[PDB]
Amino acid sequence: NIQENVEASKSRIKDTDFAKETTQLTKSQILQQAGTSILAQAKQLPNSAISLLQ
Amino acid sequence: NIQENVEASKSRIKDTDFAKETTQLTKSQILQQAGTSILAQAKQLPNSAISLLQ
Repeated sequence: NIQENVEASKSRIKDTDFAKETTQLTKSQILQQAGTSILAQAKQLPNSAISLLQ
Repeated sequence: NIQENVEASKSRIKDTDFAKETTQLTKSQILQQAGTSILAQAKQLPNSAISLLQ
């Protein structure tokens, strides 16, 4: 019984809430994709204009 | 006569009344089957849920 309780507490502390972790994974994936898209846009938008006006 | 009485007492203390013991045996068999079923249900789905969450 004590081993059962100890393992339950250890899971409470150290184990991973796969629901929360998968949600975080998807959020991080979308954040990285948005960052890459923004970087791709802002690589050309604020530089190629200088060449264009000439 | 004394031996008859002592044998009756010894049977009371030691021998088993097959009704109670067979009832207990059937109850324990049912408990074992129920525990096996609950373990089988509690073995696959609780851990397989996270794989579908992936």
